[PDB]
Amino acid sequence: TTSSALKGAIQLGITHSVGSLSQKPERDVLMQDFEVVESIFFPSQGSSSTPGHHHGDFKFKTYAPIAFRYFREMFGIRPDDYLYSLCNEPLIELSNGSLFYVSSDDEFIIKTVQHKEAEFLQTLLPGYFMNLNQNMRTLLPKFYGLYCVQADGKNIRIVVMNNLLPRAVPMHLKFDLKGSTYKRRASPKERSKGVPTYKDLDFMQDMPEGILLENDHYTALSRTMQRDCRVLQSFKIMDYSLLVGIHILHMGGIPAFNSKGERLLVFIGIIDILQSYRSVHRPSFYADRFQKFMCSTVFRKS
Amino acid sequence: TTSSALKGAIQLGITHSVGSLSQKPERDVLMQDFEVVESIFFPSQGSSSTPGHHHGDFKFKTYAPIAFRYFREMFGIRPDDYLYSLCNEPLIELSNGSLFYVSSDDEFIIKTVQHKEAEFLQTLLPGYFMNLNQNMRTLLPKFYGLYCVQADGKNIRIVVMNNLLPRAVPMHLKFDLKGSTYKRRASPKERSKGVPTYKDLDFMQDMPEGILLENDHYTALSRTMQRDCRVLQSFKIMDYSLLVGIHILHMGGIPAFNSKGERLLVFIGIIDILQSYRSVHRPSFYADRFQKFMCSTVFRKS
Ligand SMILES: Nc1ncnc2c1ncn2[C@@H]1O[C@H](COP(=O)(O)OP(=O)(O)NP(=O)(O)O)[C@@H](O)[C@H]1O
Ligand SMILES: Nc1ncnc2c1ncn2[C@@H]1O[C@H](COP(=O)(O)OP(=O)(O)NP(=O)(O)O)[C@@H](O)[C@H]1O
Ligand SMILES: [Mn+2]
Ligand SMILES: [Mn+2]
Ligand SMILES: [Mn+2]
Ligand SMILES: [Mn+2]
Repeated sequence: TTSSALKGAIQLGITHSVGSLSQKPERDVLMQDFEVVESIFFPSQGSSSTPGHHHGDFKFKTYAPIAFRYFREMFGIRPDDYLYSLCNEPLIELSNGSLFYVSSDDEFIIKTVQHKEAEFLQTLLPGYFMNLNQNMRTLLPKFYGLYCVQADGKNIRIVVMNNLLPRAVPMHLKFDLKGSTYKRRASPKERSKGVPTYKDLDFMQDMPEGILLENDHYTALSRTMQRDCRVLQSFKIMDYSLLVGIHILHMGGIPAFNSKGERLLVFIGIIDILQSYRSVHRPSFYADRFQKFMCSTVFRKS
Repeated sequence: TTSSALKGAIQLGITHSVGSLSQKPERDVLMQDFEVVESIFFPSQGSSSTPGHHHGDFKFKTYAPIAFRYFREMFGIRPDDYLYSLCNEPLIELSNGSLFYVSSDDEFIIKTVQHKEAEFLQTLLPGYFMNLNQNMRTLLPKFYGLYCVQADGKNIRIVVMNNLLPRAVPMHLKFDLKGSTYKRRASPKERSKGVPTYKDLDFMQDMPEGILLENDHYTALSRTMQRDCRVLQSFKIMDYSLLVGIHILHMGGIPAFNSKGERLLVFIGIIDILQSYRSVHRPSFYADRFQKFMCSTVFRKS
């Protein structure tokens, strides 16, 4: 596998990409900043600029840098913290089209992306920025960066973002949910796992009484969802899932009560947000369903 | 004059336009919201919808409504306060291409606009929004609304915004400044006025020692300028002026000390921001000059 071959390009690349930035001084982000893409050549020899290596000659494309500085900033991600947990610490792979890696400290996920998807996102940024500065408590992904790598002719685009479910809290039940049902059962292979990543039906069978929620916690979530859904819909986006991580216990997550009655810290966040039909009311449709489901069935009041 | 003929269309129009909105419920603003433009027919009879009148049949175009709701909101402009001081209180005209009106309470200015200009601005919005949510203390105009009126075939576009120099503080000296000089003297006609609106040279002759500024006040202004200039520049914008209103005294404005030495509350804000070359470095040029001027010559430290 060209796996650890790539794992390198990333860590060498970012590190240079970000150290690069911390020279250039702070300045508000501008509509222009979004469309930019800065590339950097990595000779296996190494220039007096691009040095080190023994890995596999590649270019390292960095995307909309000033924006992702801004976003990190706004998501409170100190760069050395970023650079560190991300570049000086082996990226551990992951089974789940779409290859996921993880920070050695379970902080950060990396996805790859269909070039269609990167390009979409490039466009999304402004829309993101807006939401971000308005629903401070939105559920959408926290995109810390977008970058691409060149394996000879082959091109790999990737996005770095918040692992929603850090090891730090041991999650008991884990559902990926959609408000849909066809194939929405966790395949056999998946269920042979510790805490496995279930799905709509699994949740419907295994939990039909609900996730109970102290009135005012339900509310926030609900509106906050309905806001995200209104955004997402606006970009003709589909296939998004609410990833939920329930934790029975006997400080980052949401409080809840059980079918039985244990106190619960629950963790959630919408994902898989880059496939957009960029029919006319279809995305509108998939948003209301997601809503009515999560807000009526998955979570419920008192 | 079709003046008071127009003064009506505005006050009848907005009022309907805004009352209209306060039905539709709150929701975050979205990239789409900017491009929208809602029109409303005003028969001199009046529908059961558009009623009243005896003034002159017209349509009332409203621009990017949800954004200007959002902006007002963010500039802290309660609508009834808006609607009131603006619609239920005679708009007083003003001598100064470009017709200015004023709120009966000196809160709000109205300009007209070259359709080129409206169209530019329509595009600017996103860029505005960004700046706005980052330089909270920016100097750019506070655009409370954009609207247009139809006089038969004739079309009038207008923008409502913050009077920078309310009667509430009596301004002694008043300069419109640019960091340029050709014709930058206040014409004779102008000087025959109470406090008149001077200009670069007038300021250079009448005040050459400066406007003195307690270190940390100078700083903010300076960066805040340099931010605005970096925005403005990005939109290939030109002819903008820093409007200054100095007030000798013996709570909204800036503190300062004199050539002599009186305490001073100074009021400022960049204007005339809609003419953009939308040469290649020219706007960049006009920004640095504006900067170096206001920051070296017009204001200076200690
Ligand atoms: N931010 C995240 N935090 C934790 N786990 C994640 C995150 N993103 C993805 N995953 C895991 O990977 C699964 C989702 O992959 P997904 O993001 O839906 O990409 P995909 O490959 O397009 N799958 P599909 O829904 O068929 O399109 C989830 O069920 C999670 O368990
Ligand atoms: N927000 C404001 N507050 C107070 N006065 C204003 C404001 N905007 C404009 N004015 C007054 O009107 C003058 C500027 O008109 P301006 O906005 O420059 O439009 P213009 O008609 O394009 N003039 P020009 O600079 O030749 O293009 C200023 O010197 C002010 O005295
Ligand atoms: Mn998915
Ligand atoms: Mn997907
Ligand atoms: Mn001007
Ligand atoms: Mn002008």
